[PDB]
Amino acid sequence: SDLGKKLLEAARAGQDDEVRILMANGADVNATDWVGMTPLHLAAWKGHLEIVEVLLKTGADVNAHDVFGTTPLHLAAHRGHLEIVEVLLKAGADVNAQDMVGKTPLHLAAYYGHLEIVEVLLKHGADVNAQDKFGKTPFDLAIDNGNEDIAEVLQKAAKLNDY
Repeated sequence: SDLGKKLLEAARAGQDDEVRILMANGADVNATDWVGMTPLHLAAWKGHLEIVEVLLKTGADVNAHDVFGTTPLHLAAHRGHLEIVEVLLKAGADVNAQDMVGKTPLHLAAYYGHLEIVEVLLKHGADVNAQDKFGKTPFDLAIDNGNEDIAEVLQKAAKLNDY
């Protein structure tokens, strides 16, 4: 319990050596903080690639959901961490996971303007027609935020899917 708390703190802070020390001493790799986030959540969100990699290699739950229903892939998509998105997907991240209001990682990547992540997600089977609880698709969010390059890529994928 104490090691897990320290592991969470180390993962958030990007302290690679502390993370490994704690893991080598039995720290629960899937420990959760007060909002249900795991070391993998925090390292993925903050862009700490090496910590993500060691966590995944050692068996961390790639699709753990926090209290908001967001997964590590959601979080990497939010902050635009492309290489982390790729390793998460290779480790089995659910490309179409939905948080508590129905948002998928594609929603987040489209809204927050991360074009490359959008393309990678689509390539891994992201649902271009996914609607959140308010009926918004990723395309709607790109349009709402004036992310026109992303909107075009999403339109292309939808036109392919519609054939």
